[PDB]
Amino acid sequence: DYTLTREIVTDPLNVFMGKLNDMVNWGRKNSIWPYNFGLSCCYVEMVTSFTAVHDVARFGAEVLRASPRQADLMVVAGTCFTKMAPVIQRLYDQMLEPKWVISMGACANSGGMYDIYSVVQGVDKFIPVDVYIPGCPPRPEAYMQALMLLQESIGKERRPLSWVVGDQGVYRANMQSERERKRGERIAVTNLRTPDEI
Amino acid sequence: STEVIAHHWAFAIFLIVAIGLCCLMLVGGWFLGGRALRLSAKFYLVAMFFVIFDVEALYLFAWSTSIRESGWVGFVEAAIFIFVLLAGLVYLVRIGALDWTP
Amino acid sequence: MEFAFYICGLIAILATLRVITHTNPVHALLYLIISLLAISGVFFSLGAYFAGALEIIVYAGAIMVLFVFVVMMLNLGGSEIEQERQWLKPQVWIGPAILSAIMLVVIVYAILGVNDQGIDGTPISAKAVGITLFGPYVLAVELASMLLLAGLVVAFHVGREE
Amino acid sequence: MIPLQHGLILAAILFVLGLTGLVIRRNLLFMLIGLEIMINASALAFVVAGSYWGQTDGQVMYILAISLAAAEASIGLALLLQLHRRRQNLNIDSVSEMRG
Amino acid sequence: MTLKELLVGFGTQVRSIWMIGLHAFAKRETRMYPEEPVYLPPRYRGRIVLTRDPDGEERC
Amino acid sequence: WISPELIEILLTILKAVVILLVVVTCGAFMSFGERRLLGLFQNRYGPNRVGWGGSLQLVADMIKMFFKEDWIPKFSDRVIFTLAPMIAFTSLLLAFAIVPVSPGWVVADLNIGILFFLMMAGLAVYAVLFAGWSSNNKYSLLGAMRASAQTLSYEVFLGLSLMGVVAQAGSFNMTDIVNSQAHVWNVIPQFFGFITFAIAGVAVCHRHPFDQGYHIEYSGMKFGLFFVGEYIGIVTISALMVTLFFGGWQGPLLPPFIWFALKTAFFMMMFILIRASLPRPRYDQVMSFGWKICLPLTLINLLVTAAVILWQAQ
Ligand SMILES: CCCCCCCCCCCCCCCCCC(=O)OC[C@H](COP(=O)(O)OCCN)OC(=O)CCCCCCCCCCCCCCCCC
Ligand SMILES: CCCCCCCCCCCCCCCCCC(=O)OC[C@H](COP(=O)(O)OCCN)OC(=O)CCCCCCCCCCCCCCCCC
Ligand SMILES: CCCCCCCCCCCCCCCCCC(=O)OC[C@H](COP(=O)(O)OCCN)OC(=O)CCCCCCCCCCCCCCCCC
Ligand SMILES: CCCCCCCCCCCCCCCCCCCC
Ligand code: SF4
Repeated sequence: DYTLTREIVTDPLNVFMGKLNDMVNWGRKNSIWPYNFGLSCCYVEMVTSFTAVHDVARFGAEVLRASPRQADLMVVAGTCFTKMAPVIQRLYDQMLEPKWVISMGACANSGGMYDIYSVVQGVDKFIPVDVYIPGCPPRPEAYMQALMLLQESIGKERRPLSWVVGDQGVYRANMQSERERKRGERIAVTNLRTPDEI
Repeated sequence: STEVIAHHWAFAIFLIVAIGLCCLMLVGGWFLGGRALRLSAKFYLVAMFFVIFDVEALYLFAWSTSIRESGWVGFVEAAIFIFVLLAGLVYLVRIGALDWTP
Repeated sequence: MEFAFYICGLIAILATLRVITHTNPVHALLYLIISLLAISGVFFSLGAYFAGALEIIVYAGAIMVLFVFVVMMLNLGGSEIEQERQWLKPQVWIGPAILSAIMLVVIVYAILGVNDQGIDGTPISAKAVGITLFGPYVLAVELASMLLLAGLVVAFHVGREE
Repeated sequence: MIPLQHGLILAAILFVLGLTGLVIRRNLLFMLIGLEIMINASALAFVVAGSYWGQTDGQVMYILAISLAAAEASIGLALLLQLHRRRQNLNIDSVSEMRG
Repeated sequence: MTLKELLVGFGTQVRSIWMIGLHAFAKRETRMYPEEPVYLPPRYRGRIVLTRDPDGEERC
Repeated sequence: WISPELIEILLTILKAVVILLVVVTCGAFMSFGERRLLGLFQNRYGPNRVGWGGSLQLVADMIKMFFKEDWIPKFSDRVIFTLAPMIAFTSLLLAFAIVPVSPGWVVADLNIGILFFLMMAGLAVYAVLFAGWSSNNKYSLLGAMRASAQTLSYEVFLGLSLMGVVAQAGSFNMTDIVNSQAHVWNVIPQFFGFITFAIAGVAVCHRHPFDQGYHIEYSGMKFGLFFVGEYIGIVTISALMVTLFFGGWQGPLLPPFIWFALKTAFFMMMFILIRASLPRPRYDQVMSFGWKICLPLTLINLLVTAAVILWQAQ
């Protein structure tokens, strides 16, 4: 099951262009450069993930280009203020295809605790979001888990190989949600450690 | 000699393959993938100092490959050359021509 | 040997012709750099290895860099130059081109009447050039240093900002 | 085996092309560029003449020629920057204050 | 600038190079998620659940 | 078509092609190794999951940068914008083209040598200049003026730093340079030439600490060209430094390629250590150190080298 952007369609995938699509998706997902965009405390945990104690460099996501042209992924990590929302939209428009968006934190997800006059209630109001991370702030390993989720999201999506041959629309897989996938093991939890110890 | 024409062919192949490889990777990058203040005069001064000292450097380049054949007389001549060059450099430094921040 | 000389000479002639008839300063300087590379190739085909080395080191590596520096410093967007097209009107360029062509035929007629056994193309190394430079040409080197110093002093005195 | 006359013809062609660019161009920058072409063509002629006779005199005179060319380019660009700073244009026909 | 200042600066640059090399010769401080599971304290504030009594009915 | 001359010509062509392929893959794998070595210096691991030990990360980067959307700005000059990465790659590549890696293993045995290296660096400054102009951005224009001023201020003494080895060898040929190091490597007599050439080679490669932006408008394959040209240039400067100051391929026990590759890789590791350790100096002190200190040092070193050579020539 896939979704078009130029519509809910099926999988269109001879065998040579199939292997080409898997190789292109593998190269895209194994080399994702985030854009260095500092908004709020969620970016502090993002750069905490960037340091040596968590090693986001292992996933090939450590180049951290200061220009949106050289970046493939926008990590909106912070509150979406009304003054900063045109800046976010302009920086998103400056990025080039393929582009993916990770919302980091409850502010970027939905506005979070700041349902206030000067905060846009979520970055999905004006730019599309690929991965959402709950948390305030999400811990750095949660950001790396969201990076892995984006990696398997990219790994089966279909994009044109060239701009002159083939269908130019972009396919995005309707993935099974992590909630229903993890419900089998989350409900079975019965006992946890008592909060009186270290 | 066979060695010299072979070396010329190898150098020509190196130049051609390098230029064509960068051109081919530019073509491949263009082919693949779908679609959707007044400058001060200190830059001129620095570049002009580079030009003048580069010509004096070319004179020193010519001298350095024939130091043994020129003897001590060539050493004396290059000593006056380098002393004049260093006097010019000291003159440039002491008048603030090479200082960026005033 | 002669193939490289003829091809590089034709490339330099075409590049200089595109230099003198261009409006963009950066494109003109790029074609000038291409002509300098071609003339250095002509130098290397004739055995004057030091001449080509100093052509790309200094002429195409210092002087043209200075010209591009000045052009990008001025931010020349072709104000009253790109919108004029004055040199492309035949009433402006027919005269000087005819005069330069006449002088070219005169110089060519003078050139064609000289003894010419050809150029053997034996490579004159930089070692012999440096031997002659600091041998029979000592005062040339010292007074050329003096001339470079004078040009440096004048350009500093003129091109200050204050 | 390359004739000396062909190299001298190439040098003459470049010299008259640089002079034509010096004459027909009203910009001071293109005038300096044409001057650079002329002095480079003269240096090319000296190199061809020196290599015909098998002497280092042509390369030594080329070294002096490019020293002069670098210094003259520096001088002309300093004067061009002064002109553009104090008049805001590079029109060489407009700078005609004294005549007759 | 002073020559003593230049010598002191060269010495402190050499010291910086040497101590960065010594840091390179030290032990890694990286917790390798997800191969190494993240240790969370028992009162860590993560995913919210609803629980049951010892009798098995929902506590809410 | 069976003739020893054609066989030798084809063998030399294949040798040059092999040298070029090893150089470009070494530059790309050195970008990956720069990432890994920065991880090693900063008490971390770096990329080690894409393939065995992260060795397939470069292939992923190349596939992404090839299949990214190629972009040229709407209000920009197309020829200059396309031509800047061409220069940034090919200039310092053909600067490598003169380096002898082994006896009988050279691309061009030119009579000019490091003179040709100087031609290639003087051509290489045009990459920064053209990238600054063609971006149609005044911020990138000012950044390119600053970067080009730095590269000119250190190329003003790059060749004079190499002139000590030129004087002691007595010729411009690289084979004669590595033959003159049969007893004492040039790092011992030409130590001031060695440090000045190190500083100049660091500065002309736009590396730490002599850098800065004019890279912001490029993306996709052009940015990758600038990146791989930078790392290929670091390889070029390291190999030239090995062949000029550390004897090149000469060694007591190991085969000559083993010694040359070991010295080159040590200098690449020293490059990464320099990037990891030293901070960023300001512009005024950088240009003052480039002009007031290093250039008179090279002049005095050349004078002392000439005096020592003529004193030792009875
Ligand atoms: C092919 C059709 C056109 C295609 C497009 C243009 C491509 C570039 C054309 C110009 C450059 C290459 C010319 C051909 C050179 C081939 C090699 C050659 O002829 O070598 C002869 C000689 C070798 O040395 P020597 O010892 O004299 O050998 C005598 C043999 N016993 O060689 C020498 O002595 C010196 C050789 C020349 C100097 C080195 C190379 C200079 C290159 C300058 C390039 C300038 C920019 C060109 C830009 C073109 C596009 C705008
Ligand atoms: C984007 C592309 C732009 C244009 C790029 C260049 C176009 C031409 C490409 C094809 C060239 C074909 C090969 C040309 C001949 C090569 C061999 C050669 O030059 O041999 C002559 C000479 C031999 O020296 P040696 O062996 O010591 O002689 C003793 C006895 N003969 O050796 C010499 O004289 C060596 C010195 C000359 C070497 C010239 C190398 C190229 C110079 C131009 C680089 C351009 C860089 C990119 C553009 C920069 C910005 C404009
Ligand atoms: C293959 C080629 C590459 C080879 C790789 C290995 C060698 C790498 C060489 C890297 C060289 C880096 C040079 C950095 C120069 C910086 C100069 C500068 O701007 O210094 C400014 C700083 C302060 O100066 P000041 O004006 O007094 O400011 C005070 C104002 N309140 O001034 C100071 O703090 C004073 C000291 C200035 C710097 C002196 C030189 C230090 C060089 C770095 C350390 C190298 C140690 C040896 C490394 C191994 C070599 C084998
Ligand atoms: C950083 C190193 C770059 C090297 C570029 C050139 C590669 C050329 C490969 C040559 C291989 C054969 C060397 C001669 C044979 C003797 C040594 C054999 C074991 C390596
Ligand atoms: S979600 Fe919480 S931690 Fe993140 S930006 Fe908002 S307030 Fe800060």
